[PDB]
Amino acid sequence: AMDPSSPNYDKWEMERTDITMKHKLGGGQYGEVYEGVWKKYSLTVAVKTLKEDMEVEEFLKEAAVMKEIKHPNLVQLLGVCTREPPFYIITEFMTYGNLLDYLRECNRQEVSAVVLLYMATQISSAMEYLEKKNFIHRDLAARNCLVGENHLVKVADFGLSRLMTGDTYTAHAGAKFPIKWTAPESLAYNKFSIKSDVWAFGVLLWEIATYGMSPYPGIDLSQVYELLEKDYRMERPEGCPEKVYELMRACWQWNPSDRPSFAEIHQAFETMFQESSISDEVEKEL
Ligand SMILES: Cc1ccc(NC(=O)c2ccc(CN3CCN(C)CC3)cc2)cc1Nc1nccc(-c2cccnc2)n1
Ligand SMILES: NC(=O)c1cccc(-c2cc(Nc3ccc(OC(F)(F)F)cc3)ncn2)c1
Ligand SMILES: [Cl-]
Repeated sequence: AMDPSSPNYDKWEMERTDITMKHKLGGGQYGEVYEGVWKKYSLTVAVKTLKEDMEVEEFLKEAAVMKEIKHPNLVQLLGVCTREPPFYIITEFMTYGNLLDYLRECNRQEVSAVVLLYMATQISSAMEYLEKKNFIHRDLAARNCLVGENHLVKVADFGLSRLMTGDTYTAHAGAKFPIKWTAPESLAYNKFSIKSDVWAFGVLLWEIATYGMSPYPGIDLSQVYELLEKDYRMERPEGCPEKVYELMRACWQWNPSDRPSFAEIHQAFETMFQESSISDEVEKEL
């Protein structure tokens, strides 16, 4: 099946022995994801596998989806091993790891307002692409983005809901939801769409603007929906330019139809500071 002449050929299928498997990534925070080396390229990779013994079809579904998407700001599929168990999905490795930790740990002279704007812009580009292709993310947040060289940011989906410890994800409607990132219509009506990703993007924008603070700080999960329904929204973070906060507020429109498209959001990021410096706005606000 590995030869192009074969009727069973799949360009994505790679030789398992081409990859040298190292340790589990990030202590175990990603489940069954391992650091790897793709031998012939001397390239470090991330390798997702299945744990011993119905989630097989979900895994294969993920591999199929990843074959359909290609964008500079979406984590890139490099290959799979899905002919026989154990199944692998191989992606590029991103030097600086997840964006949430990166924000919390970064040198702030380096990761200035300009860099933060670039990170937000890149994420909106990935999401504009997903929007165009009629995909939904379903769990957009800083914890699901990666950071590489020169502040490159890629959107990922690590399937965190039943891995992550703590109260980021909590029980809701038979599953685990990240309540503070979840659009109200998703919480209340189980309605997910690109517009519920827009809501989540607004929360992610707030994470960027605060260098990774936890959203709705000090507010009980039990109160989030009621507060949002009564028009409460997180306040503008310290130093946040008004035009950026306006964009956050647009993402958090109660009616999903009133929220901007990711194409509109990306355009806004390109125009917002075309003639003016984000550094100057932050300074003005402070
Ligand atoms: C090894 C692997 C296997 C699969 C995936 N998959 C994805 O990241 C992903 C992204 C977008 C989609 C699109 N999808 C559309 C439909 N909706 C419902 C879900 C999202 C699907 C999968 C990533 C990885 N990469 C990965 N995983 C965990 C950790 C890391 C990692 C950690 C630290 C440094 N560098 C890399 N890297
Ligand atoms: N040391 C300081 O002067 C100080 C104190 C508090 C906040 C900040 C601060 C805020 C800040 N905010 C900020 C920057 C960019 C931004 O746009 C985007 F979200 F990234 F798109 C939205 C908000 N950027 C850089 N520094 C600095
Ligand atoms: Cl989808």
